[PDB]
Amino acid sequence: LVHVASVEKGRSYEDFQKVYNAIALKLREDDEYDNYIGYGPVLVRLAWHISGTWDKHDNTGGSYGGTYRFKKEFNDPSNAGLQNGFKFLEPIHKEFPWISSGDLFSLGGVTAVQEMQGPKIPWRCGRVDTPEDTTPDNGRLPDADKDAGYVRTFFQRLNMNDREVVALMGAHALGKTHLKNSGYEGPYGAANNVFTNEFYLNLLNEDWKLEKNDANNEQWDSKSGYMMLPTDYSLIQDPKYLSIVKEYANDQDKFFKDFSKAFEKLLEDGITFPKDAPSPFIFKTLEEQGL
Ligand code: HEM
Ligand SMILES: [Cl-]
Repeated sequence: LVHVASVEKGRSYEDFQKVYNAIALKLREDDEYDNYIGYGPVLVRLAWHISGTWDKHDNTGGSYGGTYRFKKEFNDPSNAGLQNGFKFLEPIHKEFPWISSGDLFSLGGVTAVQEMQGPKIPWRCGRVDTPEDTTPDNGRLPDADKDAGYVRTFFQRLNMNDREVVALMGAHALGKTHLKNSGYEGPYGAANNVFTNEFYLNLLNEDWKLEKNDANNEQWDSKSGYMMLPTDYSLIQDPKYLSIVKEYANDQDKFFKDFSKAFEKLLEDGITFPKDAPSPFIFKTLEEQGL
């Protein structure tokens, strides 16, 4: 299975900046979503979910084909709640119908991060929509009621090492859990929508209490009102993970650099970029364009 990246016919950087801008402006506008959290978080999650289906063994799944658009993927239980990000993007696609789905779903995540004050994430276009037959079966996304070994093992399917995993998990500083979606609840709410190394600090500084929730699942609850899933908590239980955690808790810059690299990698897994492909683009935020 090879997936070669094919630039949307005749588009350039400028073309893509526009899609970005549209997503950005819309994020700014629809600030009421989820109790005023905005769509930032959910978009980040969607980008990760259409990408985390990848299997480095046979090259199946991954962001390339925009298969989330099909029923099977779309109705994946692990995807509960993503439907809101999709609906957010809909009108956007309608405006720029030439962009492929995989490119749009992924760009939304990049836009989200950057507009949430995260680091710049270089991005490459060229994902091509593939047929319904290429939709991976459900079951490839990770479970949350596990530990460090599970996490480690899981992520290896995606080619990510310890550092990548930890860097990537720091996205958990964002948004919140919704009982109806996953069987988890909180935080008690706050929720944040600014991208910082807060996840790490919370993990190291709070006094976590293990509790069972209304859905009968365990979660770590803090007095201050925060929450952490078992997989999240596991980062402090594993010796190797813990020191990285500590490192990020101490240096937001390091965190940002590493997150950027891992996120792009995650979004590019399984794709083959021809030699003549354009380099990755770094989009300007609204603010940088005075918009
Ligand atoms: C072991 C790995 C992971 C597990 C099991 C997992 C699980 C979860 C769960 C259960 C939710 C809450 C769903 C809800 O009820 O709406 C969630 C929230 C979300 N996750 Fe993850 N996640 C992990 C990795 C990721 C990574 C790698 C990212 C992206 C880099 C991500 C970003 C998010 C974001 C931004 C939210 C907040 C969504 C919102 O506010 O609607 N998580 N994650
Ligand atoms: Cl997630």
